Amino acid sequence: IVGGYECKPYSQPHQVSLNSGYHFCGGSLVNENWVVSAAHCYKSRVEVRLGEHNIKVTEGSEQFISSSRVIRHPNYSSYNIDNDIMLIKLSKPATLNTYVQPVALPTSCAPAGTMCTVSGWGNTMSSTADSNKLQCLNIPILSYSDCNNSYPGMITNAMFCAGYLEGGKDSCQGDSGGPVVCNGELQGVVSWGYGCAEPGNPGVYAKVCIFNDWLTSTMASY
Ligand SMILES: [Ca+2]
Repeated sequence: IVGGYECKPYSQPHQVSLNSGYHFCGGSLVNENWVVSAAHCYKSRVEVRLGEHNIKVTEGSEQFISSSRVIRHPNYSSYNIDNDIMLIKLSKPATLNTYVQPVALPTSCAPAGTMCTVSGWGNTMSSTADSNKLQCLNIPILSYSDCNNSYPGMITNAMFCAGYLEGGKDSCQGDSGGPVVCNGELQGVVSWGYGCAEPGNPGVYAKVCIFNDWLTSTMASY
């Protein structure tokens, strides 16, 4: 996260770290058994780390749970990074508590100009922010027209842009798969962009609200 601030610890208790020997992507707990992340973060098995603030220090709030299932959206495409959404089933349920709480799936698609929060342990491009401590940033949803204008013909129905076209504030490498929360619901998944925090190149997010039927049907299986 570029141009943000250190989150109040555990103020984003749905935020998880996906780990394969090291942090490589974020995700969001959506109930005690499932995490939503980005398809481009796929690995066939991952360790989900919940209850984190400082991913380098053992704080006593953590739960580390291996995945049992990693499910890419069936129509994920790297041409465009389209349908950039994945479900991770936990091999055992998470214990919900002060530090670990699921975020709700959207009851609507948030409109342009809605202010949201994005968070992660990705690159901060900053001499004073510490990516080891979960970072937070408030970003507004941009219009489809501004989004498409920034990346002509690459913005599909499954994407939205959010952030600041003037630059300086954005999600970045290592934030991928993490949440965009708007009015307390998971509206976005950190997906792609040209660079980070560059003028005219806003962040692009998977648009969770149009995936709800795929998400809930997939989670209904056991
Ligand atoms: Ca920790």
